[PDB]
Amino acid sequence: MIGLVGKKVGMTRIFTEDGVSIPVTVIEVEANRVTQVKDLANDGYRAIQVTTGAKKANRVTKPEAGHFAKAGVEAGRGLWEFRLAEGEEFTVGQSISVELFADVKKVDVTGTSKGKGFAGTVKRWNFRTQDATHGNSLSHRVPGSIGQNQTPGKVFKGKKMAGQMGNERVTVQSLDVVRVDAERNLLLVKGAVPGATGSDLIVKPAVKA
Amino acid sequence: AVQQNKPTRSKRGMRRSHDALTAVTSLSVDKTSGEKHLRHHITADGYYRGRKVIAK
Amino acid sequence: MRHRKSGRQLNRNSSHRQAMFRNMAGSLVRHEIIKTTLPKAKELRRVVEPLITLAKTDSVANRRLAFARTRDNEIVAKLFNELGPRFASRAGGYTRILKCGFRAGDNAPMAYIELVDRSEKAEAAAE
Amino acid sequence: KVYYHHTGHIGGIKQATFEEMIARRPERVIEIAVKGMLPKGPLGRAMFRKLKVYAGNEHNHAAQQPQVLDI
Amino acid sequence: SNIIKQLEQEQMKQDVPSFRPGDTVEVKVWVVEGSKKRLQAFEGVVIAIRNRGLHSAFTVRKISNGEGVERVFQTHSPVVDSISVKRRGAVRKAKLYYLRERTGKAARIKERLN
Amino acid sequence: MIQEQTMLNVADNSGARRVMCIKVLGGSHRRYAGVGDIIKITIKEAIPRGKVKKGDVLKAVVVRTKKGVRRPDGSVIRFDGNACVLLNNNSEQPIGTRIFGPVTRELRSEKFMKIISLAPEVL
RNA sequence: GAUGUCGGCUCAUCACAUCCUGGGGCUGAAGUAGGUCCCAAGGGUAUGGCUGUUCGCCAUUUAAAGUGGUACGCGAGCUGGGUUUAGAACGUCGUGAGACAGUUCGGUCCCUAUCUGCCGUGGGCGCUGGAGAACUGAGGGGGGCUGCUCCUAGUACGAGAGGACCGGAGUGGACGCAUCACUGGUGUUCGGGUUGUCAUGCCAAUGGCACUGCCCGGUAGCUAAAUGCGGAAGAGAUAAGUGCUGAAAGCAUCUAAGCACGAAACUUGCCCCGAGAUGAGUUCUCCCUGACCCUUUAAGGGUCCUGAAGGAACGUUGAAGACGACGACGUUGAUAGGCCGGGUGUGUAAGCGCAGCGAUGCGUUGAGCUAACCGGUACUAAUGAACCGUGAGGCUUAACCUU
RNA sequence: AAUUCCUUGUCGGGUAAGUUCCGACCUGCACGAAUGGCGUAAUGAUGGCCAGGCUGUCUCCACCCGAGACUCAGUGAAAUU
RNA sequence: CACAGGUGGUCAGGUAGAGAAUACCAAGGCGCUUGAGAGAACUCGGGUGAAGGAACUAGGCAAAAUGGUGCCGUAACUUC
RNA sequence: GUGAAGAGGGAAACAACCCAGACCGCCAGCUAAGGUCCCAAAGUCAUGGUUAAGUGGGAAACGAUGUGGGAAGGCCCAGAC
RNA sequence: AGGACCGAACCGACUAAUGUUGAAAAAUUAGCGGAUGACUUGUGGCUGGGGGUGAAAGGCCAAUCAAACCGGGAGAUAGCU
RNA sequence: CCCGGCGAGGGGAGUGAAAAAGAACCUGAAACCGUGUACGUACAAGCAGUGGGAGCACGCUUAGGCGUGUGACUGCGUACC
Repeated sequence: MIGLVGKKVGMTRIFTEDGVSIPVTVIEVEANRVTQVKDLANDGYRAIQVTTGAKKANRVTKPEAGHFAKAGVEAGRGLWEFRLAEGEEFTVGQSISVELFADVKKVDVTGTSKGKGFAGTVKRWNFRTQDATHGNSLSHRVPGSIGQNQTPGKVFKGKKMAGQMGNERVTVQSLDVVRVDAERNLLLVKGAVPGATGSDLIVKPAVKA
Repeated sequence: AVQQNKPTRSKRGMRRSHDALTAVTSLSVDKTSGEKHLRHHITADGYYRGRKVIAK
Repeated sequence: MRHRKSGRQLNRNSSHRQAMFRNMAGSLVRHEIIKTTLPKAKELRRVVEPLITLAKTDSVANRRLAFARTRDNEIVAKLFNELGPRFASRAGGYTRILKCGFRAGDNAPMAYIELVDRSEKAEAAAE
Repeated sequence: KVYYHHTGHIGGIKQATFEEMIARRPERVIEIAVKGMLPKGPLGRAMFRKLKVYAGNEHNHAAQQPQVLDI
Repeated sequence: SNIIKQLEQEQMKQDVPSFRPGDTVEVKVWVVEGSKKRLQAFEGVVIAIRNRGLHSAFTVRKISNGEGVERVFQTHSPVVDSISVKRRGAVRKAKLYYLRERTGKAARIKERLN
Repeated sequence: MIQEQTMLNVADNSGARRVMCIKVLGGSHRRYAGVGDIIKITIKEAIPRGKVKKGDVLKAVVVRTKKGVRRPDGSVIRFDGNACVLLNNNSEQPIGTRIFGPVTRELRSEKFMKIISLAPEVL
């Protein structure tokens, strides 16, 4: 059940014994570091907090430094937590890795961040250029009529025109594990791992499919 | 679009409320000169952490 | 778009970019001290230093290369002669930028560039 | 009266159901019985903000021990 | 990113060059097409410099006839069976276009020219 | 192939010159297919030495594209021009028993066991 | 004193009397199939051509090619094609001026958004001493579609041919999200080649400029044409409907009391935004324990002493993005630039050997040059501080504290 | 057919296929001999159709550079009311 | 208006190039002033484009679609 | 009649309806049309009949053993329906 | 040689992209056509509003033309707003 | 006499009856743009008004909701021609 925070690190086209070779994305999932671990009075639900990230920890807010001090030491400004129905671990670090991802042969790679900024590039808010009749001019890509009238529903909810990509955390839901690899902790996931290259992510397991 | 009446002077005051440009605080001294500067930045005509700056 | 890349591109097409760096590196080689915008001051570090590096030891092909990057008789004479053997005892940082303040002609962020063994100044002032 | 709202759809319109309200804490049935009994906009809101209800028969938000009342 | 750019050096095998493309060589490959496996071979000259980005591949130009047939074989996979080295030559540039419209009585190159 | 109103080269023993895409297959709401697709052709030209005549409509599959087909190593073998071997529009497999010019890798699977088995080409 | 049109493009949106899968009655329904047929807003609901075109005519995709509304949707969107648009003039008619929704030739369409909405985004304030950290779900949407064949199953039935679903499975097609290794694209911060003229005194050699002069390759990035891939087992409340037990009506009976089963929708399970949720929030971790004068005093004003934890400007700057915010982080420093080791690109750097009676090429040199990338290096530049934040922080019931 | 109430006429042909084009035909608008007719080389920035070269006009758009947008600084309108 | 608009006479230097196209250039003019930075949608110019090659559209949609000079080689029709 | 040419009460409101006719003042009473669980001023009124449908508080054709009362009547504890 | 052609300077503006509260009351970039001819065109001169002038569109008369302007009649008149 | 750049513009000092007469100078609205005080704006909204008003400065309010100026909040309520 437990969500393991990875790092986007590597991309490889690996061969398979058939006449096709496969592009794959390579995720280092090592040092998932507990410092809290919640229980079922602590916000009322039992869950496990793990930390994977990059911080010097010399010039660090004292309320944060003591959070790490009384239990497992960690780096990383942000920390992530996950509900479960399994046995909970000791709060001074557990560092559990890629091995979790062989007891299921699918993962949900969930992300942290999103890495494109706007995605007006026919990705998240899409377009078709005006197909040219009679000598079209000025507008080709600004939406023609976003509303309707005051009886269909003026301008309806759930429409974008311009803005931001969001920088939230995005699923592709239930994507395959290609391999798990001990002795250097490599996860082969087949693709669509979110964010720009070198960005952080979350990778939890598949509960749906 | 055009409008439908003349707007208010309370509006004019509202639209410029969240625009006006910021500043550092407190009249600075420096470790190496009696010169004031913009803080955490090079003294424009004197010493701040050795050397002088600026020309023309 | 700018992702997983570091460096600055100004508001010029490439033929002008070549001309402006050949103007400014000649101005550095004549005046020994410059002031310019913070984006230029970076591109001024990245233009001059790979030329200093080439220029530590005496090499006729690397002189041809420096004249390929910036066309000037002043610059290829200063490097490998005065500034080359000067910057020979280093492994980088052959110059330093000091963050001088805001422009005085109109308005843009400026940084001063000043060779790593130098600490001279001059001015234009009438007060 | 199944309290339809605009919230973005296709083919139809998406709605809250009466049925949702019971499954997500017992309050909401009781809550849109006293809401709808108060006036206009602003006064009906100044009145409204004085009600609390929660999960009911189990809720901690009662620790005060107020004046007891049967109606 | 702490394992990429290292990973370009790792895939890289001892055949990958730093040369003027246009050695003849012979590419031995499988016929995996369908549900069966034999061999087949390919000869010509390789006109492009391999190992761009992470993985090497051979872009052979055949040059026996006037037709722009470029063929791409992945160097790092087992579908490519064996790799033999033959006669020397040079093209410099990754393109050889004047032979894709007429070429013949031609097959081999054995010096890098003068 | 990637579009229609698209002439491409014969590579069959049923027409001549060029032959004409009436539509691409393998998906709707799109007037463009990917590489490795199934085309529907009308024969634009024909000659008597080839088995069929003009304006008859048949099925076809790709045998060359100068973009390449993803089938052979994981690195697309990009053969010169767009070119197509005609199929039967119900009974399947090639109706033409030859190819003009060299052999291809596009004729070495299950659907092509009548054209490689011959001695005058792809042998 | 303007509710203003056809046609094409774009961009939508809602009503379900649903194009379709899905649960189900009937049939003059054996079964398959269809007719008959109800629930259903959940979701996919095709396109190119000619023509200014509705409607037409034609080829076609996909398992598939639905109905209705919207100032006959949308010129404070687009073109300005269409009617003699305004113009001949053909065809037509009248004595003519002038006309014609038959016609052919090209042919002037405005608004930078006040309030309002829609989506993205910051400032300031309540969060109850302050600070930082995780965080619950009051609330609300998204996946949601649909063929194929293996099994299910050649079986009930029918004369015989024949003969289906749910459930497991992979896979096509639609729909949508992310991605840059693969395959292409580009890469005005990287290499080489090349016409031409001008130039480095001149030559061997080499270079500014001509759209980045032109052309091909290109790190890292981004990207679709390429890539990876969801679309879910289960549960409850149910519709239409099979009913059981049972009253109106001595009983029967979907009915009134009463209960098993009964669909993608609905409540969910799966996913995502969320304490301004004033119902003002929990829980984890840090810090502050000095004093008098005065007035209204769950309070504030003045002053000495004195304010921590933290914050912000500032600063280099990003793999974060309209700006911001958010983020690494200021010598406790690998941020960016250089620079070293490496990577990956290009195609062997001037001189020399050798070919070429020359441009130039090839061996000396797998060279040289090189950008954003990976790790090292403090080489360089990010002042020592100040300032905002204070000395343990409301009444009252209930619980505990000598209470 | 610049000419046809009906009609996107009927049939053949090119063809993604092509109301238009090209050919034949008359079920012939109100065609029809200076409102001129028939045929014709050259010519027109003149219309439609055709096959081939090429190309971002387009399938379907990606990315680079620059000027506005956006950022900082400056000057400084308007429809309207 | 320091208006991308309009406007008569005389003179005629160099290389490459079909020439007073056009790149550079002798004599000369002259920086046609928002700047400078970022690199959102998007708007406009400019670059560049896989595979197809108008498939866009009533309509090829300016150059990037054609180009120059030398040489070989040449059709129905025609008032030649 | 009312608006036009008149305030107020009631109606989710209005030009026009119903009560009604604005002298002006009154923390006065009463009654109208309209109302009386909260919104919202007054009855969850005392007593009885009936609907299971938010009908009430949205309309006709139209039908039936959907349910009750009433007088006359057939059947009707001898057995109904 | 040529009221042949391709084409600058010199003159024009068929198309296409843009401009469309512009750079500019049609101009730009680029395709395009006249340029030895019914061409391009300077100076001086001349016709004045239903009047000129027009290889004719019912075009052109001071970046305006299917009807230029002012001083008087003049407080024109309007089964009218 | 002060600030500034050779400047612009103003003050202080002194003139005068007056500069709240400082050179556009008479006294001086209203449009016009900004300061200063009092009280107000973060469960908060609409012809911005009327009715009711905590609260704050000043009036012993004769404290019994008042005068004066404002005002959390809210019942009620559609501009003028």
